[PDB]
Amino acid sequence: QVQLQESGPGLVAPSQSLSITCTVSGFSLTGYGVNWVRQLPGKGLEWLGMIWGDGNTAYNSALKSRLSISKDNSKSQVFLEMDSLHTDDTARYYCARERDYRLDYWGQGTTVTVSS
Amino acid sequence: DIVLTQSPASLSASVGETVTITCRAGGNTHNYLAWYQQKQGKSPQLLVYYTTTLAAGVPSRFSGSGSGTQYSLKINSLQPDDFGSYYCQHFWSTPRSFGGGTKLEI
Repeated sequence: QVQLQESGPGLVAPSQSLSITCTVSGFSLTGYGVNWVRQLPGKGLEWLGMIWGDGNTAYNSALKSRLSISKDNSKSQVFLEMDSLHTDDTARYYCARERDYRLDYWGQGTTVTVSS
Repeated sequence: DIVLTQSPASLSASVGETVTITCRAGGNTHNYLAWYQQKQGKSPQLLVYYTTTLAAGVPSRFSGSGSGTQYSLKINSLQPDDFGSYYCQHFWSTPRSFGGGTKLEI
């Protein structure tokens, strides 16, 4: 059964750091890619980055210097970390499995509100 | 970095009507283009990949076409279940990006 479940901090103050966890079930992280996508309130999807099965990573050009993606194959967890939060970082964050040019399974997302 | 633009941004339609939504790329995507549907409070769902292939269990009323920088999603005789937002995404090299979305309302 493939399952992706994101857990995040909920509200966080601006300038802090954020860490989101994508826990995956039913498949192996060495075999698939994991992409991170966010959805700003009332707007569309924004591609953040991904980590391939081999550990290589890629990131959105605009946010690259504030993002890090990593994973623990033994814990079956993918992490997203973002520095120097802005209030406009408020959004729903999603992890999605990639296979053969498609994001076939998605988590339900975690909402992050940047506020103080 | 290829930007994708969708049109129209919004569309009102009635059940049974037939619609077409467009995704334009600022650069050649070489057919590595997918479509997703997202209903309110739910995560996006894959519909079509590599321009024309339907994902599993996607109804035959959906069809994609395109090449180069222009792609389209046609929905034949809309069903109540089809209202929602529609997004295109490319897979040409990295980074990847999504178009702005099209909102289909009843």
